[PDB]
Amino acid sequence: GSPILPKAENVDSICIDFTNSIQKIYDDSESIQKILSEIATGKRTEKQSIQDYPSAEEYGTINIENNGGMTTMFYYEENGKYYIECPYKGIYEIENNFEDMI
Repeated sequence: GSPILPKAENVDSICIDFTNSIQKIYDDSESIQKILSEIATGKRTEKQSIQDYPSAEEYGTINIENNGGMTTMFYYEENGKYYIECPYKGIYEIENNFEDMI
């Protein structure tokens, strides 16, 4: 069962400040749509995200700017799995890395 993302075609841009000093902006159709695949691969599971931030300290910063609003979110590795932040549906356990797949 996937996340409920915005559309692709209503995304104004997506900004990803990486963990390092570099940032990439996904403003092409193909750049956005690729993200909206691998960001939808994981399972937030039936848990409760009673949080609004990660508990890692090393992560990238993401803004999906869409319809002039955004979904802010953050991703990280913990204990050997990777994870994606969100409100009450943000415990997306994935078994693969984010940054190598973008």
